[PDB]
Amino acid sequence: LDKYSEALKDAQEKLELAEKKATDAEADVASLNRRIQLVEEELDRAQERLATALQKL
Amino acid sequence: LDKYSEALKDAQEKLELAEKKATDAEADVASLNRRIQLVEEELDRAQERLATALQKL
Repeated sequence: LDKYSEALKDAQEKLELAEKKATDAEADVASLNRRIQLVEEELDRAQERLATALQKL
Repeated sequence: LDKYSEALKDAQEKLELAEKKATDAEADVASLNRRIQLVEEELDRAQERLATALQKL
């Protein structure tokens, strides 16, 4: 029981940690997703501003 | 023993899956970091092209 309980608390700690590796990686990708959405939106707005500047050109 | 063994196979599988999720979340952090950087670089390029188009304008 202790071998499984220990393996379990460790699987659970590893799980909480891995969940946090994922949660933090998720927070980071989410931060990045917000950045890609904002930057890519600016890429497109800059590209649109550019298209506008070029069309105006 | 089974409550813990079962909780363990599940905590352990959840760990492999949380670790996988972390792997994928991190793969996505890295793939997005690459993409965010690509949109930031392309944005800087759109902005440089915009400054250029605007100067040409």
